Parts: sequence; structure tokens; C-alpha cells
Amino acid sequence: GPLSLSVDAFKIPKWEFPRKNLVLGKTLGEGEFGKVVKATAFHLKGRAGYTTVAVKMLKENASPSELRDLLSEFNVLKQVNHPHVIKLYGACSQDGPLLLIVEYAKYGSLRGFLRESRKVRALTMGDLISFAWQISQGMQYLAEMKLVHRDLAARNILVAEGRKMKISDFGLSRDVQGRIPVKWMAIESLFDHIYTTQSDVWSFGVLLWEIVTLGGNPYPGIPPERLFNLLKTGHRMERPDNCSEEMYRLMLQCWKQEPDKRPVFADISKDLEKMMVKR
Amino acid sequence: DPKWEFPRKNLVLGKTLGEGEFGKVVKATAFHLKGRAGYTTVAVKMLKENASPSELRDLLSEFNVLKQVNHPHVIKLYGACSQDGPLLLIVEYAKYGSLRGFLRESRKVGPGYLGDERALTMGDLISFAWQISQGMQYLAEMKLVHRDLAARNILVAEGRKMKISDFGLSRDVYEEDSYVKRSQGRIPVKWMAIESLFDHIYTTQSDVWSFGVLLWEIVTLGGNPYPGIPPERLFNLLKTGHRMERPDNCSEEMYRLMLQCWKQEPDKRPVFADISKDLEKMMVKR
Ligand SMILES: COc1ccc(CN2[C@@H]3C[C@H]2CN(c2ccc(-c4cc(OCC(C)(C)O)cn5ncc(C#N)c45)cn2)C3)cn1
Ligand SMILES: COc1ccc(CN2[C@@H]3C[C@H]2CN(c2ccc(-c4cc(OCC(C)(C)O)cn5ncc(C#N)c45)cn2)C3)cn1
Repeated sequence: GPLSLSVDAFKIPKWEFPRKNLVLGKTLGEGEFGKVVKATAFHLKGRAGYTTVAVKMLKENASPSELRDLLSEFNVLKQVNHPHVIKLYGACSQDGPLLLIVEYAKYGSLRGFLRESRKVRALTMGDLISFAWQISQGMQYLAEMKLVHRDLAARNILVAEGRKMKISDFGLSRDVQGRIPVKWMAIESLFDHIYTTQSDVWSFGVLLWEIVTLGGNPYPGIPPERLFNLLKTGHRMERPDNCSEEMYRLMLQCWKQEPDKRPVFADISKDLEKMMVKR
Repeated sequence: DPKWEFPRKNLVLGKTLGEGEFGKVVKATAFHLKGRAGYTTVAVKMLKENASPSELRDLLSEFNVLKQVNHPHVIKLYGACSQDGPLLLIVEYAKYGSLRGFLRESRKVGPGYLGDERALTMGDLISFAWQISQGMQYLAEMKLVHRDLAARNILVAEGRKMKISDFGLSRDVYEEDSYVKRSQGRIPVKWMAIESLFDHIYTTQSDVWSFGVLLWEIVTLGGNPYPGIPPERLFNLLKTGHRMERPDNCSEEMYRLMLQCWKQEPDKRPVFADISKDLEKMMVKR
């Protein structure tokens, strides 16, 4: 099928890394399907000595969809290059299991970074606006490349050195049933199965809510089965504590029913630029 | 449904029996359940807060299948709470847990594999296989492919009664006697049949392949199939004609049943009625 062709094509030069040069270390995170380990890579892309990386792999009970996701993530990350998108270095496909070598982000996920942090780790409202803007800049680039991310959330933003935001998890991203958690999906994605750049805008609004709440769980105490009816009727998440009126108006605009009425990623970046400079 | 809807006030949730990224099972108790007096100990299948549509569809699909099916070797649905709250499915509590966990316990726990309830013989392992094949024969007659047939999804109830469970991925096959999926499957690669992997075809004969893998797990005492081989390499191995080697606690007759289950051409595989007949003959000769 489609996957057996891809697996054969992937197993078989720019992106192929020698397996002898890679030394895997501790586990950075894990599920039943797959895991990420910290590693070191000798002579990676013409670098001197050892380069610290993260290595994405599958576990022994991996399904076809999980194997397709990893190859899909490889295929997208070849085509993209931006300071706020995760850098693919390459992949081991000739020696053992299929590994993807990506950049190491020292502070981990944005969800974990914010949950570790406290009220205004010292983070200010300017720092939270800065994190939002960096993700909006990365999403502006991806939208220009005709690439819907689909799973845009705080767990999938990585926090690199100098607190530089990195969009990651391109397994479910597509060019232009679903496996995105219901609380981050747009209304047209839920009802009509439509995924556009404007459905990423809705998901960015949820990511903005996570950033302002310091890694809070969206729609708290509401199961995802009930969310079909609530979003249909016009209910949204209320304004959280330590959130401005301008910031909440950006969230409510992201969560409009009609996708045309939502702001584009160029508009979001401009709003956050205006928020920063006025402070 | 009047038959299957249960009052939420009568259900009292307890400790977590198992969990994944998508969903969870908790031990619970149900007051006045299906005309019983007082509290009946049960298991409650539910979703986690980060659940997708496919995971929500799978739970409803499992619920819809368990309404229609009734067998001594299939997990009993008692009911569901589905109105004004999270979707809960009330199933029977199986005291010994999954068959994978039970058999892996019988390595460390005594008296263990010999050759009362923890003391396992080769006859008892043949008995577990037969009960699952009897249940799969019934599901095959109902035009129902299980798809995720594995030792983790067989539950071990009181009196060591085998119960097939995890019907999230199971699909109907009345018309054409096959389920075809355009996109990629969510069944682990090491339990999938060759035509399921390459061609996306799921029939009763693809469950037979998966039963052959379950037979390998049972005889190895909860072993991991294709040990030290990643699932990416399994495309090439199964295509060339490689299969799992004969494990140490396995007869020649029992291994011939596994090799027949793993034939390339699905028509050449045995049906679940034939598998039950082989296990009946193995039992009586021992
Ligand atoms: C399809 O293949 C897959 C799919 C999912 C997975 C792993 N999954 C579970 C949920 C998803 C994503 N997972 C991780 C694990 C580690 C990290 C991670 C964590 C991390 O942590 C730094 C620390 C330890 C907090 O200081 C640094 N870096 N650098 C790059 C990555 C990547 N990728 C990381 C991010 N996500 C955990 C693996 N392969
Ligand atoms: C679609 O929604 C879903 C899908 C899957 C899941 C749960 N998944 C993860 C993998 C799959 C199956 N899971 C479990 C968890 C607990 C048990 C279980 C475990 C169990 O163990 C008793 C013990 C701990 C050995 O004493 C007893 N019972 N009784 C009924 C069930 C059920 N169901 C159990 C079986 N499968 C864990 C939840 N929602």
C-alpha cells in the first residue's frame, strides 16, 4: 500500500546520517507508541565534534498510522526552514529502527515550561506576548508554504535555548477519522472534517489561552463529547485571571464560527507587536 | 437506549485498572444494576480530557458492538452513562486482568508453568486458546472482524474464564465479507495479517492470522512477538516468507496450527471452527 511504498522508498543522501556517529542517551519523553531520546551526533551537517540532538523513534508495538506519522513528519521537515520551526538534521534508515534526528530544545515542551514557571521561574506579560508572537511568526511562514499544522498546541511547541519557541510534531500536518484532541479542533473540523489555515487559527487561540493561564487545561471540567453542542450554540472559554481585554479579544476572534471572520497569522503577529511596543 | 442506559448516581468510580494517552479503565461499583440487589463490582471504560474524534468514535463503536453480541467468552456489557456527563461504558470486572499480564505473572508468581489458579499446565494453555477460538467463531458468524486480537485484549475472569475485549477497532463485514480502510490502520504491525498490512483488507481470515500470534503469546507465556525486530522491517520479512520460529514450550502439532494461521493466501488458512477442532483433538490426546 501507500506505507509499504514509503517504507521501501525511505529504506532505499543529503538527509541520511551514519548510525555509527549517533550515540543515544536518556529518554526525553515516551508513550506506548513511540519515544524521544537525547543523543549526540558526530559530524552532523558539517559541524565540528559532537552536536546535541533529539532522536524520534517508534516502539515495538507501533501501528501503521504511527509509522506513517513519522515518515510524514520527515517529509514535511525537509521542505521547511524557519528560526521558530523545529530543525530536522536528518535520519538513520540503513541500520536498525528508523530514527529522525531533530534539534535539542533544553527547556522541553511549552506546556511543561509554563507549568514549572510561576506568576508575574520569572515570566512577565511581555515574555508571554513574546512566546505567542514567535509561534505566530512560525505559523505565518507555514501558512505561506501551504501547510496546515493541524495539531497546534502547547505540548507541541518546544522551548529552545534563549527561550526561543519551536513549532514541532508535524506527524498530522497536511499540504494544500481525525486524531487531533477535540478541545483544540475548530468547529468546521469537528462537524465538516475541514482543515485549513483558519482552523490552525482556532487552535492558536487555544494555545494563546494555555500561554496566558501558564499551561492550563482548556475547557476545564467539560468532557470533549459535550463540546460539539457548546461550540455550536456559541459558548466559548471565559476571560482567565491575569489576562487583558485586548488579549481576550484576540482569542474570541480566533474562535469565530465563520473561518473568514477569523484573523490570519499576519494579523495576529501585528496585534502582538502592538501589545509589546505600547508596554 | 432504555435497555442499556444506567443512572449516573448509582455508579461509584474507584482506582485506575489501566490507562493510555487516549483513554482509561477504572474499577467501580454499580447500585441496582440490571435487577440485581445492591452493589455489583464492575469496570468502567472512559476517555481522557485530550480525546480525539476517532477515540470518541471507537468508544461508541465498542458500545454498539457489545449491545449486539452475547457469548460466555466475550466481555459482558452491563450498560452505559451517556446523558449529561462524560461517556462511561460499564463492563464486567475480570479479577486476573489481561491474559498478557496473567501469563507474565506466572513466570515470577508460583507454582507457575509446570509443563492452583496460578499453577499452569500445557492443557490449561490449550484450554485458554480454545475458549478464544470459540468466541472468535461466534463473532465470525455475526459478520464482525475484531481486528486487534491479542493477549493484552483477552481478559481473564473468575475460574480462569477467557473474555475477548477491546472492541474499539472492531468492524462490521456483512456485505462483501471484508472491511477495507483507505487510510492507515491503528492495530500494531506485529499482530496484523499480510493482506491487512499491504492491501488494507480486514476479513475473518485476517483475525485467524492474529489468533496465530495470540497462540505464540500463550505458549511463550506473554512473550513479545518478532523479538528484537522493529515493525518497519516486518514489511520485507512477511513478504519474503519469514515467520516466527517455534518456541520452546510448543509441540509440532501446535506450531503447524500457527504456520497454517500465517499462510500468505487467506483462503489456505483454517477457519475458527477448524481451529477449535484442532485444540479439542490436542486436549484429549494429552
Ligand atoms: C510517530 O512517532 C512518534 C510520536 C510520538 C512520540 C513521543 N510522544 C510523547 C508525546 C509525543 C511527543 N513526546 C516528546 C518527547 C520529548 C520531547 C522533547 C523533550 C525535551 O525535553 C528537555 C527536558 C528533559 C525537559 O529538559 C527536549 N526535546 N528536544 C526535542 C524534542 C522533541 N521532539 C524534545 C518532545 N516531545 C512525548 C515519538 N514518536
Ligand atoms: C475508545 O476508548 C478507549 C479505548 C481503550 C481504553 C483503555 N486502553 C488501555 C489499553 C486499552 C485497554 N485498557 C485496559 C485497562 C484495564 C483493563 C482491565 C484490567 C483489569 O485488571 C485487574 C487487575 C489490575 C489485574 O487486578 C480488570 N478489568 N476488568 C475489565 C477491564 C476492562 N476493560 C479490566 C483492560 N484494559 C488500557 C479506554 N478507552
